[PDB]
Amino acid sequence: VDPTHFEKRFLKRIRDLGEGHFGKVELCRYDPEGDNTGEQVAVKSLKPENHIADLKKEIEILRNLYHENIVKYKGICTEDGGNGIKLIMEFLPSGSLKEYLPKNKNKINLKQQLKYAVQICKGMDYLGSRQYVHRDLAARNVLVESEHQVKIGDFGLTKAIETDKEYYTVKDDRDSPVFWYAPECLMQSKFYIASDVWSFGVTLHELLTYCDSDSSPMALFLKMIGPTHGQMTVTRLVNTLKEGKRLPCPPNCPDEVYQLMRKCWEFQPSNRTSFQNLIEGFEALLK
Ligand SMILES: CC(C)(C)c1nc2c3ccc(F)cc3c3c(=O)[nH]ccc3c2[nH]1
Repeated sequence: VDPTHFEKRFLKRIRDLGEGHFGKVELCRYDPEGDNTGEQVAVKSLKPENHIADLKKEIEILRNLYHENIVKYKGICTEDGGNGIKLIMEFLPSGSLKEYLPKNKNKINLKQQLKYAVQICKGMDYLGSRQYVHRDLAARNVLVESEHQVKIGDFGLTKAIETDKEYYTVKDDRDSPVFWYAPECLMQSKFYIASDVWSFGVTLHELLTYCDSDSSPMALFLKMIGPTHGQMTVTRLVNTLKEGKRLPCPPNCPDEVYQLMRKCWEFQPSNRTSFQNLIEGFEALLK
């Protein structure tokens, strides 16, 4: 036995938590002593037949990340007689913003929403400093530890930008969240830190609408471009963005917050605000 990894036989399965790109997430108690004093952990495994190499890249990323607003890497579980691996993380009981916010409209106010925005921007600024682009920043990937704390909670599409380079070129865009993507990503498959800033703008929009499904980026953008274009969808998205159309101001979102959102949605990546600038922008609105 390796005591530095998690033993499969002791990751006692409790509950399904959610499904990712290359893995599913389940709640387990790691209880190697057998006395139920072990902690609950979240465990990301490969789905029944997307690949092991992909999950291994996510493990490599998450080992390399340590931030208050990034889901905490705990370890790995290696599988016998096979290339199998599992990713072990801390358990964040309230799940994603996407499920949490609709249940807590009356509890979470604008000020708390702005604090989440700051926490997300801090996670992301850290992420960028490590030279990663997230490529999947949406409220469904922001996990809630508690009313007062959120963490970026999945890294399945995350890529490293080479030192001295400004973007990573994606060769495999097969499940990109196109309604969260900046024009350069849609048009050229180039992903800059400024591309994550764009996606944050969209994540912010979700937050302010409490992740109401009827006001989701997809639901709103499909209203602008028509729903039945299939393979022409991204073309129509690009057309609309070139025209300078953006998601509208959530109702009850103040203009000064909306103006920060808009700074994330400049067409040219270089014209967009930084995450550090967002952090300071939001903090100036917090008393
Ligand atoms: C679907 C996705 C891969 C983003 C994911 N969903 C969850 C999740 C959902 C509900 C919940 F109570 C906890 C989690 C959770 C968690 O607690 N830790 C790490 C990831 C993760 C997660 N990761």
